[PDB]
Amino acid sequence: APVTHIWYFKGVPSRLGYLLDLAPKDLEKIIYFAAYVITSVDEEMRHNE
Amino acid sequence: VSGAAAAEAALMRALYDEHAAVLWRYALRLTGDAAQAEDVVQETLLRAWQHPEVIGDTARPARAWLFTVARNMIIDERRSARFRNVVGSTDQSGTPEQSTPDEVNAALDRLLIADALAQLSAEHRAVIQRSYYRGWSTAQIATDLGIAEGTVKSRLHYAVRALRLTLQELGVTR
Amino acid sequence: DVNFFDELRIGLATAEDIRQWSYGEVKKPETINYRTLKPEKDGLFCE
Amino acid sequence: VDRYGEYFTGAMGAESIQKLIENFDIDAEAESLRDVIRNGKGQKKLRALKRLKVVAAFQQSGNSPMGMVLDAVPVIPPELRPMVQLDGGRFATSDLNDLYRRVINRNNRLKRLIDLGAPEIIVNNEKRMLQESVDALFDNGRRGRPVTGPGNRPLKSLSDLLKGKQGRFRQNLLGKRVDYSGRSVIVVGPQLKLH
RNA sequence: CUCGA
DNA sequence: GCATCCGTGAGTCGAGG
DNA sequence: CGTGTCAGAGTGTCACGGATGC
Repeated sequence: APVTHIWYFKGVPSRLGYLLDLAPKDLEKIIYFAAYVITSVDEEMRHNE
Repeated sequence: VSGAAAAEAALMRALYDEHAAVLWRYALRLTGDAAQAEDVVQETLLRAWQHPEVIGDTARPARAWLFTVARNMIIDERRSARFRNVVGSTDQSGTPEQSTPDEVNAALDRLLIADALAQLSAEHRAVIQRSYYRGWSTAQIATDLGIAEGTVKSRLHYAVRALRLTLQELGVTR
Repeated sequence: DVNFFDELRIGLATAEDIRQWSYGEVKKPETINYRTLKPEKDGLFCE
Repeated sequence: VDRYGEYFTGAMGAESIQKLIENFDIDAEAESLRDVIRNGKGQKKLRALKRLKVVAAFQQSGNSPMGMVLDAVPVIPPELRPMVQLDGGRFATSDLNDLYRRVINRNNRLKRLIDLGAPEIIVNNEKRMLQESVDALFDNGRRGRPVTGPGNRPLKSLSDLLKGKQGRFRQNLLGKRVDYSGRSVIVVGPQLKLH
Protein backbone atom coordinates (compact mmCIF):
# COMPACT_ATOMS: atom_id res chain seq x y z
CA ALA A 1 0.00 0.00 0.00
CA PRO A 2 1.49 3.40 -0.92
CA VAL A 3 2.85 5.56 1.89
CA THR A 4 3.88 9.20 2.13
CA HIS A 5 7.36 10.48 2.95
CA ILE A 6 7.15 12.11 6.39
CA TRP A 7 9.68 14.77 5.33
CA TYR A 8 7.03 16.33 3.07
CA PHE A 9 3.98 15.72 5.30
CA LYS A 10 5.08 16.61 8.83
CA GLY A 11 8.08 18.79 7.95
CA VAL A 12 7.10 22.44 8.44
CA PRO A 13 5.83 23.90 6.24
CA SER A 14 3.94 20.83 4.97
CA ARG A 15 5.03 20.46 1.34
CA LEU A 16 2.00 18.30 0.51
CA GLY A 17 -0.36 20.76 2.21
CA TYR A 18 1.05 23.57 0.06
CA LEU A 19 0.60 21.58 -3.17
CA LEU A 20 -2.99 20.41 -2.64
CA ASP A 21 -4.08 23.47 -0.58
CA LEU A 22 -5.07 21.12 2.26
CA ALA A 23 -4.71 22.08 5.91
CA PRO A 24 -2.03 20.27 7.96
CA LYS A 25 -4.50 18.72 10.43
CA ASP A 26 -6.82 17.70 7.59
CA LEU A 27 -3.82 16.16 5.83
CA GLU A 28 -2.99 14.43 9.12
CA LYS A 29 -6.52 13.02 9.33
CA ILE A 30 -6.31 11.63 5.78
CA ILE A 31 -3.01 9.74 5.78
CA TYR A 32 -3.57 8.08 9.17
CA PHE A 33 -7.11 6.88 8.37
CA ALA A 34 -9.18 9.33 10.41
CA ALA A 35 -11.21 10.78 7.52
CA TYR A 36 -12.07 9.90 3.94
CA VAL A 37 -11.29 12.36 1.16
CA ILE A 38 -13.17 12.83 -2.11
CA THR A 39 -10.95 11.94 -5.07
CA SER A 40 -13.47 12.51 -7.87
CA VAL A 41 -17.13 13.42 -8.42
CA ASP A 42 -19.12 12.83 -11.61
CA GLU A 43 -20.64 16.30 -11.50
CA GLU A 44 -22.53 15.93 -14.79
CA MET A 45 -24.13 12.60 -13.82
CA ARG A 46 -25.26 14.16 -10.54
CA HIS A 47 -26.99 16.96 -12.47
CA ASN A 48 -28.73 14.57 -14.87
CA GLU A 49 -30.15 12.63 -11.89
CA VAL B 1 -26.94 -10.94 -0.33
CA SER B 2 -24.59 -7.96 -0.55
CA GLY B 3 -25.87 -6.55 2.75
CA ALA B 4 -24.92 -9.77 4.54
CA ALA B 5 -21.22 -9.39 3.71
CA ALA B 6 -21.31 -5.81 4.98
CA ALA B 7 -22.72 -7.01 8.31
CA GLU B 8 -19.55 -9.06 8.86
CA ALA B 9 -17.42 -5.92 8.53
CA ALA B 10 -19.77 -3.96 10.81
CA LEU B 11 -19.38 -6.75 13.38
CA MET B 12 -15.58 -6.48 13.47
CA ARG B 13 -15.75 -2.67 13.70
CA ALA B 14 -17.85 -3.16 16.85
CA LEU B 15 -15.36 -5.22 18.87
CA TYR B 16 -12.63 -2.75 17.87
CA ASP B 17 -14.48 0.08 19.63
CA GLU B 18 -14.82 -1.85 22.92
CA HIS B 19 -11.74 -4.09 23.14
CA ALA B 20 -8.91 -2.84 20.91
CA ALA B 21 -7.96 0.23 22.95
CA VAL B 22 -8.20 -1.77 26.19
CA LEU B 23 -6.23 -4.68 24.71
CA TRP B 24 -3.48 -2.27 23.61
CA ARG B 25 -2.70 -1.20 27.19
CA TYR B 26 -2.45 -4.89 28.15
CA ALA B 27 0.24 -5.68 25.58
CA LEU B 28 2.09 -2.45 26.39
CA ARG B 29 2.88 -3.57 29.94
CA LEU B 30 3.86 -7.05 28.75
CA THR B 31 6.32 -5.79 26.10
CA GLY B 32 7.11 -2.16 26.92
CA ASP B 33 7.17 -1.07 23.26
CA ALA B 34 4.09 0.80 22.06
CA ALA B 35 4.80 -0.04 18.41
CA GLN B 36 5.00 -3.72 19.41
CA ALA B 37 1.64 -3.58 21.22
CA GLU B 38 -0.09 -2.40 18.04
CA ASP B 39 1.37 -5.44 16.28
CA VAL B 40 -0.05 -7.70 19.00
CA VAL B 41 -3.49 -6.07 18.75
CA GLN B 42 -3.80 -6.56 14.99
CA GLU B 43 -2.73 -10.21 15.24
CA THR B 44 -5.13 -10.88 18.13
CA LEU B 45 -8.24 -9.46 16.45
CA LEU B 46 -7.20 -11.16 13.20
CA ARG B 47 -7.58 -14.51 14.98
CA ALA B 48 -10.94 -13.38 16.36
CA TRP B 49 -12.09 -12.78 12.78
CA GLN B 50 -10.83 -16.29 11.94
CA HIS B 51 -12.53 -17.89 14.99
CA PRO B 52 -16.33 -17.56 14.67
CA GLU B 53 -16.62 -19.59 17.89
CA VAL B 54 -15.26 -16.65 19.92
CA ILE B 55 -17.58 -14.14 18.21
CA GLY B 56 -20.59 -16.44 18.58
CA ASP B 57 -21.54 -16.43 22.26
CA THR B 58 -21.93 -12.92 23.64
CA ALA B 59 -23.11 -14.50 26.92
CA ARG B 60 -19.47 -15.69 27.28
CA PRO B 61 -16.71 -13.12 27.92
CA ALA B 62 -14.89 -12.50 24.65
CA ARG B 63 -12.58 -9.83 26.08
CA ALA B 64 -10.76 -12.51 28.09
CA TRP B 65 -10.12 -14.74 25.07
CA LEU B 66 -8.18 -11.77 23.67
CA PHE B 67 -5.99 -11.23 26.75
CA THR B 68 -4.82 -14.86 26.68
CA VAL B 69 -4.25 -14.84 22.91
CA ALA B 70 -2.15 -11.72 23.50
CA ARG B 71 -0.41 -13.55 26.36
CA ASN B 72 0.45 -16.48 24.09
CA MET B 73 1.74 -14.23 21.30
CA ILE B 74 4.02 -12.30 23.64
CA ILE B 75 5.33 -15.50 25.26
CA ASP B 76 6.05 -16.88 21.77
CA GLU B 77 7.68 -13.64 20.65
CA ARG B 78 9.62 -14.13 23.92
CA ARG B 79 11.32 -17.28 22.58
CA SER B 80 14.42 -17.98 20.55
CA ALA B 81 14.50 -15.14 18.01
CA ARG B 82 14.16 -12.49 20.71
CA PHE B 83 16.44 -14.46 23.06
CA ARG B 84 19.74 -13.80 21.27
CA ASN B 85 19.24 -10.54 19.38
CA VAL B 86 17.02 -8.28 21.51
CA VAL B 87 19.82 -7.42 23.88
CA GLY B 88 21.86 -4.66 22.34
CA SER B 89 21.66 -1.76 19.92
CA THR B 90 24.73 -0.20 18.30
CA ASP B 91 23.21 3.29 18.48
CA GLN B 92 22.78 2.67 22.21
CA SER B 93 25.82 3.56 24.31
CA GLY B 94 27.99 0.92 25.95
CA THR B 95 28.53 -1.14 22.77
CA PRO B 96 32.04 -1.16 21.25
CA GLU B 97 32.29 -0.01 17.65
CA GLN B 98 33.83 -2.27 15.03
CA SER B 99 37.40 -1.63 13.91
CA THR B 100 39.60 -2.90 11.09
CA PRO B 101 43.40 -3.12 11.42
CA ASP B 102 45.76 -1.20 9.19
CA GLU B 103 47.19 -2.64 5.97
CA VAL B 104 50.82 -1.81 6.84
CA ASN B 105 52.10 -5.39 7.13
CA ALA B 106 50.14 -6.37 4.01
CA ALA B 107 51.45 -3.37 2.06
CA LEU B 108 55.09 -4.12 2.89
CA ASP B 109 54.82 -7.79 1.91
CA ARG B 110 53.09 -6.78 -1.33
CA LEU B 111 56.01 -4.43 -2.04
CA LEU B 112 58.61 -7.15 -1.42
CA ILE B 113 56.60 -9.69 -3.43
CA ALA B 114 56.46 -7.20 -6.31
CA ASP B 115 60.25 -6.76 -6.10
CA ALA B 116 61.03 -10.49 -6.14
CA LEU B 117 58.50 -10.93 -8.95
CA ALA B 118 60.38 -8.61 -11.32
CA GLN B 119 63.51 -10.75 -10.92
CA LEU B 120 61.70 -13.73 -12.44
CA SER B 121 61.69 -14.92 -16.03
CA ALA B 122 58.66 -13.88 -18.06
CA GLU B 123 57.59 -17.53 -18.05
CA HIS B 124 57.86 -17.99 -14.28
CA ARG B 125 56.32 -14.60 -13.43
CA ALA B 126 53.38 -15.31 -15.75
CA VAL B 127 52.77 -18.66 -14.01
CA ILE B 128 52.84 -17.71 -10.32
CA GLN B 129 50.56 -14.75 -11.14
CA ARG B 130 48.09 -17.21 -12.72
CA SER B 131 48.11 -19.73 -9.83
CA TYR B 132 48.20 -17.45 -6.76
CA TYR B 133 47.02 -14.07 -8.08
CA ARG B 134 44.29 -15.53 -10.32
CA GLY B 135 43.77 -18.73 -8.31
CA TRP B 136 43.40 -20.97 -11.36
CA SER B 137 43.98 -24.71 -11.35
CA THR B 138 47.09 -26.50 -12.58
CA ALA B 139 45.37 -27.58 -15.79
CA GLN B 140 43.74 -24.18 -16.34
CA ILE B 141 47.12 -22.46 -16.66
CA ALA B 142 48.28 -25.26 -18.97
CA THR B 143 45.35 -24.60 -21.30
CA ASP B 144 45.94 -20.84 -21.39
CA LEU B 145 49.71 -20.83 -21.92
CA GLY B 146 49.56 -23.61 -24.52
CA ILE B 147 52.03 -25.77 -22.58
CA ALA B 148 52.03 -29.22 -21.01
CA GLU B 149 50.45 -30.18 -17.69
CA GLY B 150 53.72 -31.03 -15.94
CA THR B 151 55.35 -27.94 -17.45
CA VAL B 152 53.19 -25.73 -15.22
CA LYS B 153 53.99 -27.99 -12.26
CA SER B 154 57.74 -27.66 -12.81
CA ARG B 155 57.71 -23.89 -13.38
CA LEU B 156 55.71 -23.26 -10.20
CA HIS B 157 58.03 -25.59 -8.29
CA TYR B 158 61.10 -23.54 -9.24
CA ALA B 159 59.52 -20.07 -9.33
CA VAL B 160 58.49 -20.56 -5.70
CA ARG B 161 62.06 -21.50 -4.73
CA ALA B 162 63.37 -18.66 -6.91
CA LEU B 163 61.37 -16.21 -4.79
CA ARG B 164 62.58 -17.87 -1.58
CA LEU B 165 66.12 -17.27 -2.85
CA THR B 166 65.40 -13.59 -3.51
CA LEU B 167 63.63 -13.13 -0.16
CA GLN B 168 66.19 -14.91 2.02
CA GLU B 169 68.95 -12.90 0.32
CA LEU B 170 67.17 -9.75 1.57
CA GLY B 171 66.50 -11.06 5.08
CA VAL B 172 62.80 -11.90 4.82
CA THR B 173 61.73 -13.73 7.96
CA ARG B 174 60.87 -17.41 7.44
CA ASP C 1 38.41 8.28 -9.94
CA VAL C 2 39.58 11.89 -10.36
CA ASN C 3 38.48 14.61 -7.93
CA PHE C 4 37.26 17.27 -10.39
CA PHE C 5 33.52 17.06 -11.03
CA ASP C 6 31.52 20.26 -11.24
CA GLU C 7 27.95 19.72 -10.02
CA LEU C 8 26.37 17.54 -7.33
CA ARG C 9 22.71 17.06 -8.24
CA ILE C 10 19.96 16.11 -5.79
CA GLY C 11 16.34 15.29 -6.55
CA LEU C 12 13.32 13.24 -5.58
CA ALA C 13 13.87 9.49 -5.88
CA THR C 14 11.13 7.90 -7.97
CA ALA C 15 9.71 4.62 -6.72
CA GLU C 16 11.02 3.37 -10.07
CA ASP C 17 14.49 4.67 -9.17
CA ILE C 18 14.34 2.75 -5.88
CA ARG C 19 13.88 -0.49 -7.82
CA GLN C 20 16.64 0.53 -10.25
CA TRP C 21 19.02 0.76 -7.28
CA SER C 22 17.91 -2.39 -5.48
CA TYR C 23 19.62 -5.74 -6.05
CA GLY C 24 16.53 -7.59 -4.78
CA GLU C 25 13.57 -7.29 -2.43
CA VAL C 26 13.95 -7.85 1.32
CA LYS C 27 11.03 -10.23 1.86
CA LYS C 28 11.56 -12.02 5.18
CA PRO C 29 12.12 -10.02 8.39
CA GLU C 30 14.85 -12.32 9.72
CA THR C 31 18.45 -11.16 10.06
CA ILE C 32 20.97 -14.00 10.39
CA ASN C 33 21.19 -17.46 11.96
CA TYR C 34 22.42 -17.27 15.55
CA ARG C 35 24.60 -20.39 15.32
CA THR C 36 26.21 -20.46 11.87
CA LEU C 37 26.28 -16.62 11.65
CA LYS C 38 25.10 -17.10 8.05
CA PRO C 39 22.44 -14.57 6.98
CA GLU C 40 19.04 -15.98 6.07
CA LYS C 41 17.88 -15.84 2.46
CA ASP C 42 15.78 -12.78 1.51
CA GLY C 43 16.41 -11.32 4.98
CA LEU C 44 17.83 -7.96 6.00
CA PHE C 45 21.36 -9.34 5.41
CA CYS C 46 20.72 -11.63 2.43
CA GLU C 47 23.90 -12.39 0.49
CA VAL D 1 -21.37 5.22 -0.86
CA ASP D 2 -24.44 3.15 0.01
CA ARG D 3 -26.65 5.69 -1.78
CA TYR D 4 -24.74 7.76 -4.35
CA GLY D 5 -21.66 5.58 -4.84
CA GLU D 6 -22.19 5.64 -8.61
CA TYR D 7 -21.48 9.38 -8.60
CA PHE D 8 -18.26 9.94 -6.62
CA THR D 9 -15.03 8.19 -5.67
CA GLY D 10 -13.32 8.62 -2.31
CA ALA D 11 -10.55 6.91 -0.38
CA MET D 12 -8.59 6.99 2.87
CA GLY D 13 -4.96 6.90 3.90
CA ALA D 14 -1.92 7.58 1.77
CA GLU D 15 -3.17 5.88 -1.41
CA SER D 16 -5.85 8.57 -1.60
CA ILE D 17 -3.31 11.41 -1.70
CA GLN D 18 -1.46 9.50 -4.42
CA LYS D 19 -4.67 9.77 -6.46
CA LEU D 20 -5.06 13.51 -5.81
CA ILE D 21 -1.54 14.19 -7.10
CA GLU D 22 -2.30 12.24 -10.28
CA ASN D 23 -5.58 14.11 -10.88
CA PHE D 24 -3.80 17.46 -10.60
CA ASP D 25 -3.02 20.00 -13.32
CA ILE D 26 0.31 21.58 -12.38
CA ASP D 27 0.20 24.40 -14.92
CA ALA D 28 -3.35 25.48 -14.04
CA GLU D 29 -2.81 25.58 -10.27
CA ALA D 30 0.40 27.51 -10.95
CA GLU D 31 -1.44 30.13 -13.02
CA SER D 32 -4.32 30.28 -10.51
CA LEU D 33 -1.83 31.40 -7.86
CA ARG D 34 -0.32 33.89 -10.33
CA ASP D 35 -3.69 35.59 -10.77
CA VAL D 36 -4.01 36.04 -7.00
CA ILE D 37 -0.35 37.11 -6.81
CA ARG D 38 -0.73 39.72 -9.57
CA ASN D 39 -3.53 41.61 -7.78
CA GLY D 40 -4.30 40.71 -4.18
CA LYS D 41 -4.54 41.84 -0.59
CA GLY D 42 -1.46 41.18 1.52
CA GLN D 43 -3.45 39.25 4.14
CA LYS D 44 -4.39 36.53 1.64
CA LYS D 45 -1.57 37.13 -0.89
CA LEU D 46 1.42 36.17 1.27
CA ARG D 47 -0.26 32.80 1.85
CA ALA D 48 -0.58 32.52 -1.94
CA LEU D 49 3.03 33.55 -2.61
CA LYS D 50 4.50 30.68 -0.59
CA ARG D 51 2.36 28.06 -2.34
CA LEU D 52 3.77 29.11 -5.72
CA LYS D 53 7.31 28.49 -4.43
CA VAL D 54 6.46 24.80 -4.03
CA VAL D 55 4.22 24.49 -7.10
CA ALA D 56 6.50 26.35 -9.54
CA ALA D 57 9.46 24.11 -8.66
CA PHE D 58 7.62 20.92 -9.67
CA GLN D 59 6.56 22.45 -13.00
CA GLN D 60 9.92 23.61 -14.36
CA SER D 61 12.13 20.76 -13.13
CA GLY D 62 10.23 17.96 -14.85
CA ASN D 63 10.18 15.75 -11.75
CA SER D 64 6.76 14.59 -10.67
CA PRO D 65 5.37 15.47 -7.22
CA MET D 66 4.27 11.82 -6.95
CA GLY D 67 7.67 10.97 -5.44
CA MET D 68 6.40 12.29 -2.11
CA VAL D 69 4.26 9.11 -1.98
CA LEU D 70 6.34 5.92 -1.96
CA ASP D 71 5.45 2.53 -3.40
CA ALA D 72 8.88 1.11 -2.48
CA VAL D 73 11.38 2.09 0.22
CA PRO D 74 15.14 1.60 -0.28
CA VAL D 75 17.23 -0.40 2.18
CA ILE D 76 20.64 0.96 3.16
CA PRO D 77 23.50 -1.53 2.64
CA PRO D 78 24.15 -3.73 5.67
CA GLU D 79 27.66 -2.52 6.57
CA LEU D 80 26.19 0.93 7.30
CA ARG D 81 23.79 -0.73 9.78
CA PRO D 82 26.13 -3.42 11.09
CA MET D 83 25.18 -6.17 13.54
CA VAL D 84 28.11 -6.92 15.84
CA GLN D 85 28.54 -9.89 18.16
CA LEU D 86 29.26 -9.32 21.85
CA ASP D 87 31.78 -11.02 24.12
CA GLY D 88 28.84 -12.45 26.09
CA GLY D 89 27.60 -14.59 23.20
CA ARG D 90 24.59 -12.45 22.32
CA PHE D 91 24.34 -9.77 19.61
CA ALA D 92 23.74 -6.05 19.11
CA THR D 93 22.35 -4.46 15.94
CA SER D 94 21.82 -0.92 14.70
CA ASP D 95 18.45 0.70 15.39
CA LEU D 96 17.93 0.96 11.62
CA ASN D 97 17.65 -2.84 11.62
CA ASP D 98 14.80 -2.73 14.15
CA LEU D 99 13.08 -0.04 12.06
CA TYR D 100 13.51 -1.89 8.77
CA ARG D 101 12.32 -5.05 10.53
CA ARG D 102 9.15 -3.36 11.80
CA VAL D 103 8.32 -2.11 8.29
CA ILE D 104 8.83 -5.63 6.92
CA ASN D 105 6.75 -7.17 9.72
CA ARG D 106 3.78 -4.86 9.16
CA ASN D 107 4.07 -4.94 5.35
CA ASN D 108 3.95 -8.76 5.30
CA ARG D 109 0.94 -8.79 7.64
CA LEU D 110 -0.86 -6.42 5.27
CA LYS D 111 -0.15 -8.83 2.42
CA ARG D 112 -1.99 -11.53 4.38
CA LEU D 113 -5.05 -9.37 5.04
CA ILE D 114 -5.41 -8.49 1.35
CA ASP D 115 -5.25 -12.19 0.42
CA LEU D 116 -7.67 -13.24 3.18
CA GLY D 117 -10.15 -10.48 2.33
CA ALA D 118 -10.02 -9.39 5.97
CA PRO D 119 -12.48 -6.69 7.10
CA GLU D 120 -11.75 -3.17 5.89
CA ILE D 121 -11.35 -2.11 9.54
CA ILE D 122 -8.32 -4.38 10.00
CA VAL D 123 -6.76 -3.55 6.63
CA ASN D 124 -7.17 0.21 7.13
CA ASN D 125 -5.87 0.07 10.71
CA GLU D 126 -2.93 -2.01 9.43
CA LYS D 127 -2.12 0.35 6.54
CA ARG D 128 -2.01 3.17 9.09
CA MET D 129 0.66 1.30 11.07
CA LEU D 130 2.69 0.77 7.90
CA GLN D 131 2.70 4.54 7.37
CA GLU D 132 3.92 5.13 10.93
CA SER D 133 6.63 2.50 10.40
CA VAL D 134 8.07 4.20 7.30
CA ASP D 135 7.72 7.51 9.16
CA ALA D 136 9.76 6.02 12.01
CA LEU D 137 12.35 4.55 9.63
CA PHE D 138 12.90 7.93 7.96
CA ASP D 139 12.45 10.33 10.90
CA ASN D 140 11.39 8.67 14.15
CA GLY D 141 9.95 11.19 16.58
CA ARG D 142 8.87 13.74 13.96
CA ARG D 143 5.15 12.99 14.41
CA GLY D 144 3.91 12.15 17.89
CA ARG D 145 5.86 10.05 20.39
CA PRO D 146 8.91 8.22 19.03
CA VAL D 147 9.39 4.46 18.80
CA THR D 148 11.09 3.53 22.07
CA GLY D 149 13.60 0.70 22.20
CA PRO D 150 14.53 -1.31 25.29
CA GLY D 151 14.75 1.10 28.20
CA ASN D 152 12.56 3.92 26.81
CA ARG D 153 15.36 5.01 24.49
CA PRO D 154 14.23 6.55 21.18
CA LEU D 155 15.56 4.68 18.15
CA LYS D 156 17.83 6.59 15.77
CA SER D 157 16.23 6.95 12.34
CA LEU D 158 17.94 7.48 8.99
CA SER D 159 17.59 11.26 9.22
CA ASP D 160 19.21 11.11 12.67
CA LEU D 161 22.44 10.14 10.88
CA LEU D 162 22.75 13.66 9.41
CA LYS D 163 21.64 16.08 12.15
CA GLY D 164 23.73 18.16 14.52
CA LYS D 165 27.02 17.60 16.30
CA GLN D 166 26.72 13.80 16.12
CA GLY D 167 25.44 13.77 12.53
CA ARG D 168 27.39 12.65 9.49
CA PHE D 169 28.20 16.19 8.32
CA ARG D 170 29.67 17.70 11.48
CA GLN D 171 31.06 14.51 13.04
CA ASN D 172 32.60 12.82 9.99
CA LEU D 173 32.82 15.39 7.16
CA LEU D 174 33.61 18.83 8.59
CA GLY D 175 36.03 17.25 11.05
CA LYS D 176 37.82 13.92 10.92
CA ARG D 177 40.31 11.90 12.90
CA VAL D 178 43.72 11.84 11.24
CA ASP D 179 46.73 9.57 11.05
CA TYR D 180 50.22 10.81 11.93
CA SER D 181 49.14 12.65 15.06
CA GLY D 182 49.54 12.53 18.82
CA ARG D 183 48.98 14.40 22.06
CA SER D 184 50.67 14.92 25.44
CA VAL D 185 51.05 17.41 28.28
CA ILE D 186 52.76 20.73 27.47
CA VAL D 187 55.66 22.01 29.58
CA VAL D 188 57.28 25.43 29.28
CA GLY D 189 60.74 25.53 27.72
CA PRO D 190 62.58 28.85 27.94
CA GLN D 191 65.66 27.59 26.05
CA LEU D 192 63.63 26.89 22.89
CA LYS D 193 63.73 29.44 20.11
CA LEU D 194 60.45 30.95 18.95
CA HIS D 195 60.37 28.64 15.91
C1' C E 1 27.91 7.98 33.56
C1' U E 2 32.83 10.19 35.94
C1' C E 3 36.69 13.53 35.25
C1' G E 4 40.99 16.79 32.79
C1' A E 5 42.05 22.26 29.89
C1' DG F 1 -7.76 38.78 11.13
C1' DC F 2 -4.35 37.27 15.36
C1' DA F 3 -3.05 34.23 19.59
C1' DT F 4 -1.18 29.56 19.62
C1' DC F 5 2.29 26.15 19.14
C1' DC F 6 5.52 23.82 16.91
C1' DG F 7 10.28 23.09 15.76
C1' DT F 8 14.81 24.91 15.82
C1' DG F 9 19.07 26.00 18.18
C1' DA F 10 22.12 26.03 22.47
C1' DG F 11 31.95 25.51 22.87
C1' DT F 12 35.92 22.39 21.42
C1' DC F 13 39.33 18.49 22.91
C1' DG F 14 40.90 14.49 26.10
C1' DA F 15 40.87 10.12 29.98
C1' DG F 16 37.98 5.98 32.16
C1' DG F 17 32.68 3.11 32.19
C1' DC G 1 0.09 -25.87 19.73
C1' DG G 2 -4.66 -23.65 22.14
C1' DT G 3 -6.39 -19.56 23.91
C1' DG G 4 -12.68 -17.36 27.16
C1' DT G 5 -11.91 -12.70 35.30
C1' DC G 6 -8.94 -9.14 34.95
C1' DA G 7 -3.49 -6.93 35.94
C1' DG G 8 -2.54 -0.51 32.32
C1' DA G 9 4.23 4.59 30.57
C1' DG G 10 7.60 9.52 31.42
C1' DT G 11 7.00 14.66 33.83
C1' DG G 12 13.04 21.08 36.76
C1' DT G 13 15.64 24.10 29.58
C1' DC G 14 14.32 28.32 26.83
C1' DA G 15 14.67 32.05 23.18
C1' DC G 16 12.75 32.84 18.92
C1' DG G 17 10.34 32.77 14.81
C1' DG G 18 6.48 31.47 11.67
C1' DA G 19 3.36 28.32 10.07
C1' DT G 20 -0.73 26.53 12.34
C1' DG G 21 -5.45 27.14 13.89
C1' DC G 22 -10.62 29.12 16.69
